[PDB]
Amino acid sequence: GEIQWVKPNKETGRLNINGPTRTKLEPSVFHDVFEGNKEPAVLHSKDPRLEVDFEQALFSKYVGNTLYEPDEYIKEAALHYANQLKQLDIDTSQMSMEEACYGTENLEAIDLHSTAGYPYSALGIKKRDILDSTTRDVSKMKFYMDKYGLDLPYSTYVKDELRSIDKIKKGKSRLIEASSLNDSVYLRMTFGHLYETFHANPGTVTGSAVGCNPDTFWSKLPILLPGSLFAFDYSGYDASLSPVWFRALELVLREIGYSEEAVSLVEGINHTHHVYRNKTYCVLGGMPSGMSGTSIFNSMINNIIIRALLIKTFKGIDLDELNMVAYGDDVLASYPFPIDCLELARTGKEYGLTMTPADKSPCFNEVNWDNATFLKRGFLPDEQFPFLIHPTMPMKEIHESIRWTKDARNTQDHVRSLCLLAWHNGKQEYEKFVSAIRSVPVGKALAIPNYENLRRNWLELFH
RNA sequence: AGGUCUCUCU
RNA sequence: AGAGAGACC
Ligand SMILES: [Zn+2]
Repeated sequence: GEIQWVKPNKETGRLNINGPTRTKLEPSVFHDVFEGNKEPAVLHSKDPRLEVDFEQALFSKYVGNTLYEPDEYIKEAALHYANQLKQLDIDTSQMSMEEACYGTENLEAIDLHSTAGYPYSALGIKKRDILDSTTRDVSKMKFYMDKYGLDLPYSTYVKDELRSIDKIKKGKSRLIEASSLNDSVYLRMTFGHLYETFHANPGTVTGSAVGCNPDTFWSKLPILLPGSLFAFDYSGYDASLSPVWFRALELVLREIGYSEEAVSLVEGINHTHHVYRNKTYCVLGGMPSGMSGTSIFNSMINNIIIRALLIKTFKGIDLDELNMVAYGDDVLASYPFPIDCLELARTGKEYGLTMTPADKSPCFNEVNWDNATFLKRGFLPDEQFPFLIHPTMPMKEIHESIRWTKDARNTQDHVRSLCLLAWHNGKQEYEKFVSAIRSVPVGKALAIPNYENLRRNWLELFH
């Protein structure tokens, strides 16, 4: 991704997009009970903790673009993945606006508390005044579609969330690039059936884990991913995508039978305009963060990427022996023989991709079931039933979460959610967690799940 | 203040 | 179905 220009909103004629300036996160009653280093992300250029210019840091993620058109390896990768997708029989026909607005079995209805985007946010029109769940009304929608059209700018807001200390010093807050309601609708109409298919079929046919539930999906993954594992991390995956990967996405969509009218929506993703505060800017390459379908297209692109990297890096790769699942940039993959990611990362650099070892060290060490992580969780076989696999979230990350709150009124829900994550680490660690919670008066006031009930509820998911 | 999953409350 | 929360990407 690369920013092509920046202009004042007077010159472009766009309405200003202002976002909140102060965090909703304050220390919780557990802030001193548990260790942690994270704090709310810098949200304002005048944050005292900054040690860099804020807006420079905000847009450094756009590292540039290298390739613009597919080479042989990317072509073969794209075609191999699309062929794999054929066995899913995706309905490449346009989904209805009513289905696209109000939802189906495998596609959530448009969230009515998520923003409407440009220009609706600026001119006060609310999503509640245009869509009605009881009515399944597309009347006003069709109007505002005709009124404001498509290819509207994405509205840029900084994300209010915890971040590590180095990321606060360095200004590295994350951005939400919220699509406009009209483009959500058009994208959900064009690809909603594909979204349905992916959501219902997390695994190694889609190559996607969007829609997975880790409590149950973890037990499938060692069977879906036989052989030797490989994985690695990206730095700034979304922002580092060169336009070649959106060309490659077009290859995939066409080969599984999408119309050229549908395939043509991809250039509107590759080339996007954003309003942040009082400025407009153009972005060439790079996936927009808050687009309808961001995770699914990131995940498909990743399937193209891993295949290409394999067949360009090594001789004799049989892509039919690759197994992988991606959630956006996060990837876990396997192959009958070990894969050297040091060499994959070298090839990745040529494509404009920055790939680093999965263990966060400087060396690409072996990835096995005992150290692999996906969606930040490890893999722990149950002591009683070793075919059942616990997704294990590090207590360190749960410790960081519980030290802060956005509304202390829901302390109960917050602690319960963390408990549903924490018990997978075992009885002793869980009871150490609960004891620490209860060492504090608000802690003795909470209904806290008992470990044996958690375990039994999880076992029952498999019967 | 984008999605996915999970939980909670009418 | 209506309101909320948390985690992850
Ligand atoms: Zn432009």
